[PDB]
Parts: sequence; structure tokens; C-alpha cells
Amino acid sequence: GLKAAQKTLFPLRSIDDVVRLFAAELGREEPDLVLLSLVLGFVEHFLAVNRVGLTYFPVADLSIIAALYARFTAQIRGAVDLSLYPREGGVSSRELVKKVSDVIWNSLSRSYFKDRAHIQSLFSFITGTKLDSSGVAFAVVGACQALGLRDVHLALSEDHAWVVFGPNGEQTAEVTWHGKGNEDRRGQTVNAGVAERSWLYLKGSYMRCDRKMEVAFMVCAINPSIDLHTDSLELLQLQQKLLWLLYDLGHLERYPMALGNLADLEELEPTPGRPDPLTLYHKGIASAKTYYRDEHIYPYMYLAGYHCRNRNVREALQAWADTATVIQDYNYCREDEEIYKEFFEVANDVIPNLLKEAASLLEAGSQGSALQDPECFAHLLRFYDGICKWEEGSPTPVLHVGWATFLVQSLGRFEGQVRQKVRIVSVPPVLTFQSEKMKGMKELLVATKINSSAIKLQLTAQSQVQMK
Ligand SMILES: Cc1c(CN2CCC(Nc3ncnc4sc(CC(F)(F)F)cc34)CC2)ccc2c1cc(C#N)n2C[C@@H]1CNC(=O)CO1
Repeated sequence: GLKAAQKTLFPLRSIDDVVRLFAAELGREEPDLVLLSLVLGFVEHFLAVNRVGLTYFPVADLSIIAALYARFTAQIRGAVDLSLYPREGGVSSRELVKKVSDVIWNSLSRSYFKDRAHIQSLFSFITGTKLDSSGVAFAVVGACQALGLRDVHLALSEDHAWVVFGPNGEQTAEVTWHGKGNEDRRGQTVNAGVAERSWLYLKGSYMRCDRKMEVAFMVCAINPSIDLHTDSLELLQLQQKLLWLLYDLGHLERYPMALGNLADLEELEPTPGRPDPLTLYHKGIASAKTYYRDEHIYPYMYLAGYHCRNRNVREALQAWADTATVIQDYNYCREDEEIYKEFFEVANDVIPNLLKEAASLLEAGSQGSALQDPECFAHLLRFYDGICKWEEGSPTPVLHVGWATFLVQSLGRFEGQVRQKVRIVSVPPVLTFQSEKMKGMKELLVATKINSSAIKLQLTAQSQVQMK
């Protein structure tokens, strides 16, 4: 349109007015992605990018939003000539989807920082011709909606986005980049990534959005950061209000990371009358088990982060052990570096800091430590084992660093008499290792004295010692 009914709430004068606009669109046949993203982007522009407004909330006048909306839709409609792409009866062709992706891609500024903040929305695309990676995929979907292509939907993994189209969403197409300067796979399917068991494509258990999940995505995509020290509290509150609206309407049911995002917000600002963060984290894991075969990593990472912030050492290590149990059924590929870096920091920064604080109290003489709990030691081992198994599914190993020095250190935080209580059982607390690297370490892990050189040899597959 804009249709008449889409315009009656303007001007938007408050974050509550924005929520009413999302509620109205979520009540329609198909919520208007372009309208909603433009509004979120406009508000974020004046609360996070250029804070020049003279009122608390940057009043959103219909004349401004309508002009931006008409600019987008006319750009897309003028550049994508549907007459050239006969549609098979509610089915978009791969050429048509590629054409929409090319129109978005070719409109982007030739040079900018692609990981800058606040370039996620259609407001940034229209005013700045800049988008970040997943913002390109979202803009393709909004453009397809504007063109009447009801079968084109956003597909989301835990670190990438693309589109699905055709009957039941059976065709996939890459429409944006991943990482930096990698392949130009635009227009290809994701079948190779699915078949290779790379985490980036979730073995095919990725999210296939309907339009209301596409609204949930843009709300998660809100970035309240003003700088590295300061968030906009008004943006955070808007994002939290919008996530509760989607929650109430049932649209986070199949969106684990949105439930974790909402829990993280509730931790900073508990909404009176709403469930606790811990309930939300477990709902996210429950969603991942129900809809995605328990193939997602972040539901457990959200939970581990919570337990870590609250110093529940046992429960953090349990959640990290669960994260590794998910990752072990993937095969490491270079495109998976983002989750690799997260595991690397957990192993080499987060866990050492937690166990160091535990060790200091225990050294003073205080009993009942997590360091005295063989279930805790077993979770630490399962965490390493899953990461090793993941790596073993790759082609070329050589994953240096972090791993050996802090593995040895973390092992030594537990006394021999605790480590010795874990039973490591082969198939065909109790632990079964899946990785060949940890299977070979079993007797080194329960020695009274941790043999640092032998453990490093085994973890690095180094076969030789210093000549002298
Ligand atoms: C909680 C959390 C976050 C937050 N993060 C979670 C994923 C969210 N993503 C998305 N959210 C919603 N929709 C989509 S859709 C999509 C794909 C698309 F973008 F392509 F679209 C992505 C995406 C973005 C916010 C980061 C690192 C975390 C944790 C917890 C832990 C631990 N334990 N860690 C590891 C760190 C390592 N180093 C440390 O110091 C401390 O722990």
C-alpha cells in the first residue's frame, strides 16, 4: 500500500504506540515486513545513531514513513519485472528470487564496514544503501513480500541467513554473504552445507520462517547499543515489549534464540508479572528439542551464560557439556569459525576464570566446592570431548592454541581423588568418550599427578618430544 488501515496509528509518539502497530500488523493476513522494519529502523536511528530529537521518543510521522516505504516499493517494483518471470501458481522461480537478491545486492554502497551496528533494517537500506549480511537476506524477503511472492521466506541458522521458496519451502537459495571474502554462492542451494554436517546449516534443522517469525527476527535484530558502554534504555524496552507481544501470540514457539534474547533482557530489567529468565532459557531448549531435533548450540549457551553470570559453576559446566554434546554430531568446517571462537573463549577464558575463583575458596579450606564434585569434572571432560569429536569430522586438523595449556590447567583444578571417581566407560558419574583424542587420554585424566607433557602430546597429536 500503504493500506488505509496501516496508517491510522500515526504519528507514533511512544514505544507503546510502536507495540500497537506491531500488534495490528501481527493481526493481519500477512504483517507488512517493510513497514515494520522501516519503523524500527527510524526509531533506532534517532535513539542509537543520531540522538538529535527534542522529545523522549522520536515521533514517527506518517508522511516520512510513507515516503520511505514508497521509495523502497517503487525501487523494487521498477527493477524486478515480474512479467519476465512467469509464476507457476504460487511458486516463485529460482531466477525470480535471484533477480530480487541481485537488485538488493547491486543497490548497496560499493564500500562500507559490513559488521557496523545499525545497518540491519530497511531504513538503513533505503537511506544509507548499507546492510549487514543477514540484513540483505531480510531485505530480499521484504522485497519479495512487496512483490506479492507469498512463498518466499527467511531461513535462519545460528550464524547465517538465506531464503526458501516453492512448495512447502522446498527450494533454498543463498542471497547474502557469510564470513568475509569467501565464496559467491548466491543463487545456490544449501544442500552441500546440509550434506556435509556443517554447523552453519544445522544438518537441515534450521529455522524456516513464516511471516510472523520474520517479524520476530527483525525484533531480535534491534540493536540498542549507543556505544560500547551505553545502550538506549528506550530501545531495550521496546525490544522487550515486542518480544513479549510475539511470545503471547505464539510466534516465538519455534524460535529458540528469541526466547534466549528475551530471557537476557528480563535479566537486566525484569518485567513485573512475567516468567523468570531461567524459565525462558529452558523454553528455548525445549523449542530446540521439539522443532529442531536438539541440533542447536545457542539454547544451551544462553543457559550456560546465565549460570556463569550467577556463579552456578556446576550448572554452567552442565550446560557447556550439553553444548558440546550437540556440536559433536557436526563436522567442523571453516565456515563454522564463529562457534569455534565461542568454544575457544569458553575453554580458554570463561571456564578458567570460574574455576580459578572456585579454587581460591577451596584452598582457604571451604568444603562443598564444585571442584570436589566428580559430576563437574565429568562435564568438563564431556565439553572437551564433544569439541574434539567435531574437529575429527573435518579434513585437516591443526587447531592450535588455547586448548592444551588451559585444558591442563583446568584438569589440575580438580584433585586426584575427585577425578578418579569418574568412570569412563567404552561403548561397546559415568562418561563415554566419542572422540579419539579423549579416548586416548582416559588414564592420563585420572592420574594423581596430571602429566602435562603427555596430555599435550595426545591433544595435539604430536608424536615426538624435545631432542634435548
Ligand atoms: C548468549 C550469548 C551470545 C549472544 N548472542 C547469541 C546468538 C544471537 N543470534 C541470533 N539471535 C536471534 N536470531 C538470530 S538469527 C541468526 C543468524 C543470522 F544472523 F544470520 F541471521 C542469529 C540470531 C546473538 C546474541 C553470544 C555468545 C555467547 C552467549 C552465551 C555464551 C556462553 N557461554 N556465549 C559464548 C561467549 C564466548 N566468550 C565469552 O566471553 C562469553 O561467552
